[PDB]
Amino acid sequence: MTFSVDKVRADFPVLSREVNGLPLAYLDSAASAQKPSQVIDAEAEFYRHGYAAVHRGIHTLSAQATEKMENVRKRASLFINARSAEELVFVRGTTEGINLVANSWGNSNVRAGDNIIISQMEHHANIVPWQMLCARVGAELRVIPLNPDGTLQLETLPTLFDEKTRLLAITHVSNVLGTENPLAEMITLAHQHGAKVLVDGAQAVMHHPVDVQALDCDFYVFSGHKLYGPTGIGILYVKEALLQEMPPWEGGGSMIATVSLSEGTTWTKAPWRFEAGTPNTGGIIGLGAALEYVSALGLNNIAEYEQNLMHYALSQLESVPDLTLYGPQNRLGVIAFNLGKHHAYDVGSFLDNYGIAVRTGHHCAMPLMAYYNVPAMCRASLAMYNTHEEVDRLVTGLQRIHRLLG
Amino acid sequence: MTFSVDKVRADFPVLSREVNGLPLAYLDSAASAQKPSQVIDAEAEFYRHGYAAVHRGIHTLSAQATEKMENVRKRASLFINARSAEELVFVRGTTEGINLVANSWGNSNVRAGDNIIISQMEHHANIVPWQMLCARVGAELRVIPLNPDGTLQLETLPTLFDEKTRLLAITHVSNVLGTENPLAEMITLAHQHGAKVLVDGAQAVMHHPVDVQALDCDFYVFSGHKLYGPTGIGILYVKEALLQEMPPWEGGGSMIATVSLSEGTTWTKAPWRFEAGTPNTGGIIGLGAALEYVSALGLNNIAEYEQNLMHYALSQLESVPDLTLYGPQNRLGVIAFNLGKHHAYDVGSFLDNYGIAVRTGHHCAMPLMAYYNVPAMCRASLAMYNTHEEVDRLVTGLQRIHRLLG
Ligand SMILES: *Cc1c(COP(=O)(O)O)cnc(C)c1O
Ligand SMILES: *Cc1c(COP(=O)(O)O)cnc(C)c1O
Ligand code: NA
Repeated sequence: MTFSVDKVRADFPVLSREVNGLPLAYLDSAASAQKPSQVIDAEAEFYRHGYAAVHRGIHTLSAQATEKMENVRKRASLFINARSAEELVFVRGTTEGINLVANSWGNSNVRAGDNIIISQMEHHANIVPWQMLCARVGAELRVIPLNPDGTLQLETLPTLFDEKTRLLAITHVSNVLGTENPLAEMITLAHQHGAKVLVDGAQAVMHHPVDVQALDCDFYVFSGHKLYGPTGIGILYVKEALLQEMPPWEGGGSMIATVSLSEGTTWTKAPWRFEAGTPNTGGIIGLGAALEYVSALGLNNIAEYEQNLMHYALSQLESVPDLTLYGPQNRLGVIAFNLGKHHAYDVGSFLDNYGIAVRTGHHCAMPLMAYYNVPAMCRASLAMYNTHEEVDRLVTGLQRIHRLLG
Repeated sequence: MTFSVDKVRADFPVLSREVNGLPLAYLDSAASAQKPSQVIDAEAEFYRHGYAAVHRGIHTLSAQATEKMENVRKRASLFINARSAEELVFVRGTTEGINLVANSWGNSNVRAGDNIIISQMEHHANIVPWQMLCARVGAELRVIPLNPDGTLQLETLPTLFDEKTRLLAITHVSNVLGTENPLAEMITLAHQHGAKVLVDGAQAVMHHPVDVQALDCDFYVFSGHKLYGPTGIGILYVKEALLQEMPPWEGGGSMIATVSLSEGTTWTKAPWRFEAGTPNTGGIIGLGAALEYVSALGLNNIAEYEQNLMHYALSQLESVPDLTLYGPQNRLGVIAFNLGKHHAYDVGSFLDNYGIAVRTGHHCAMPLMAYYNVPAMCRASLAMYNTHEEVDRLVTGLQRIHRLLG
């Protein structure tokens, strides 16, 4: 199909690991992705040969490290088709990026009596910062409800948007259900009210091309460690016209223009105004390598392979007795499920005993669990390095668990 | 002396680098330290063989990664002699740790009409968050002034501490002058007023043992990348009795106990309440390795070597014509200087042309520069892997620059 999963897997050293004496089947990339040698080695080589502080130090290594950091900002901006590299801020991850927007933009744009709209499928990262903001300023957090099939009940939007709505904060792809929301249309509607839209893209950017100009979203966030990259780094994109007006959030070195203890302090320009103190330079270098690696494979090639793998898994899972799936038939990336009346914790423990890593619990989406009237679900991630054989192991494992515990 | 600089240098791959065709002399560890292979490789090996999401996932790799992360928290806590591992919070760095205190503790404890005390030698990281807090709540930022020798004018403390003083925020070791402040005594005085004390320890923890119980500081912060460790990780220590009362700062997954869109959200216990979303697990593993590496060398051994190297450099620098040094004779770690009437930028450029990396500019301490009536200084860092020969190269370089540009 162009894509070769065996060639890709050869780049990921963890996929040779054994677990409990058995070949690992790592079906938990939606919690965090494994990293290819190209990414691991790019960061290690930077530490071994090129390391220095950044912030445009006088000397050669610092100047070169600074250039590498800004070149990754440019590469990230092209990856999401931002108009400018200066629309991207380096953060620790999706979570921090949402908190930055909620404090810097939210404190200046959301007032007492206003409302913000989220959905019932959001991850806690795209819930709690908004609850904190609503409590700080006296605003209301409104919620788009779910349908049984895991899609949003969009017929409720006329009831939720009004002349006090300032922001829609919405997931691109559900980390549990795999639902992809109709962002472009939702954003058109939000903008007709003058509301802005933040998109939580943490489960989208690894599965297919993402184009923030076509989406017209006002903010977009994602995390490097889910995009086959190092931990401790993520991206916040903000339209230039908004970002230029935002006040700083964290204060300290590098985000100032002048500091005076008698005349006060002035700030530098965006995006550097939002990056206080020494950045995670090693993580940035590794993120650049991850973007290069993913672009070289091709996100449309990845999307084709993953979609065929997902279709195969859904077909095979029909032969598991008493299996409940949650979410729509066209899901991306993740399959959420429960087996009979067995606790997800026990199902996931048996799968781990078989060498198969899935996630269990509430997946940082307690309101979603409550919608489905369950405390927890299992979740298998089917990423670009996973195989039909691993899917077969999952199915056989569930069949064995059902027979043993029934 | 026990310590062997040649043995230590053999662990640091960057110190073989050439710059401008010449052997690198890296005298800028105070901006960021080089890392030994043990640290680089510990992080790489974790990514190659053990990588998974943390937060106590069901499956083997996640459970083991979670245990490693909490074991590093325990190792860090023993390194600074905290009473408990649960008094330490993982942050990106010193800067973020100060911002966390300034928002979470500062918003709840500093009111209109109150005052906070800093010093004129602080880094911007230990200035700007407090300026932001003072502007948010209507409090006054007071300043301990400098003496000409780079020490604090402690006779002013009776004028600065009063019944409205809530916090002293103070550097352990100046990043420019190398002054070590008399923290234990200053903390006793602050506590007599009921004020708390945050210590900025970013330039202390690599030079000698640090014991927060003996200091009795209420908060202590430092950064991994200056302690021979990866970027993107640092530590905030807070006394348990204070930390347990502090509200969360960043919101999202992992820091909640329950999330409801109708009944609101409750928080988990400290320190995990302060760690929202996926942590920088790779950076944490690397920080654990850096602490192990430093402890194995011995901080009293490091302190002896560095102090002998500093004494040698100060003695040799007497033979540089028209050299101005800033700070006290007993400085740690850094030598700040200007050469004649030459701009620091030009001096540092010639040194870089000789293969010698120093920092130039305001060193994120504009109020300190202004105290000395200069726009900028040069700064040479003399760390545990630097040598007498590198000091000799610095001296010869300055002599050559003086002769060429005079
Ligand atoms: C992972 C995830 C987050 C949180 O990202 P972090 O890297 O943990 O900050 C937010 N939203 C979704 C949909 C996620 O899958
Ligand atoms: C480095 C430094 C800081 C800032 O630390 P980051 O790692 O850049 O956040 C704060 N204070 C002092 C004294 C420093 O040397
Ligand atoms: Na932060």
